[PDB]
Amino acid sequence: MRLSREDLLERSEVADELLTALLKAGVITTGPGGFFDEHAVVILQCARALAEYGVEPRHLRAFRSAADRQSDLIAQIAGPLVKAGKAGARDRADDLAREVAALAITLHTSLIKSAVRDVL
Amino acid sequence: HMRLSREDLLERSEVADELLTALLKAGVITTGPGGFFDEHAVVILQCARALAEYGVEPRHLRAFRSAADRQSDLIAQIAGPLVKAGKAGARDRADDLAREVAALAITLHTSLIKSAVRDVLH
Ligand SMILES: [Hg+2]
Ligand SMILES: [Hg+2]
Repeated sequence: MRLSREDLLERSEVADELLTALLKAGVITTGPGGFFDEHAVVILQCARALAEYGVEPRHLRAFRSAADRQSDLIAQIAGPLVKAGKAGARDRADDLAREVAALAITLHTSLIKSAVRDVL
Repeated sequence: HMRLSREDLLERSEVADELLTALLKAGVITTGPGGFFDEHAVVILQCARALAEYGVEPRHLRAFRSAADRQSDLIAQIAGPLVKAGKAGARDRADDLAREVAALAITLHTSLIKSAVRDVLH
């Protein structure tokens, strides 16, 4: 959940040089708390395997760019639903925002898979 | 693999024909090159229906399609040249490597977006 740089390296099992390069290119970043999440471990492990096929850290900038733009769109769509959460006795509940976010990601992913299958 | 007629897609997705119409006219969902739908269209249609139920109209999904098409090209630039590099032994098919590579890049991209989204709502 909340991983240090050392934890990230140890769990991803990549070279420190790879991590350093992916941070330098902005491909991976820490969250608002200043630590890494489980997604970072998966990004790092996928980035290592891709580097092995010829993809440099520098080439994954395009993926990060697009993911940030997609996150903005999702925010616009999901952000309004934070206030509609079934809070119960608590003051806040973002569970519907998370549901809309997860549906939009699954939709977007399936579009990619479809288009990639086509072009190949 | 799997080539669905329009009515096969409606039956498997349990989504209304009018919703499919709206998605096709917005350009969010398209048929493959032969005029069939694939298994991914089932998921897309069902996700679009649940999104519509949260007030997100098919036309507001257009941007996910355009983005998906740009990403698909970036993945093809990587994977495309590796088609010819797959082992072609008796127990192999040459498409495998380019598929594995596409699947890594898609997994990478999915994690990036999940990470960017967690942060945009933290
Ligand atoms: Hg991996
Ligand atoms: Hg879905």
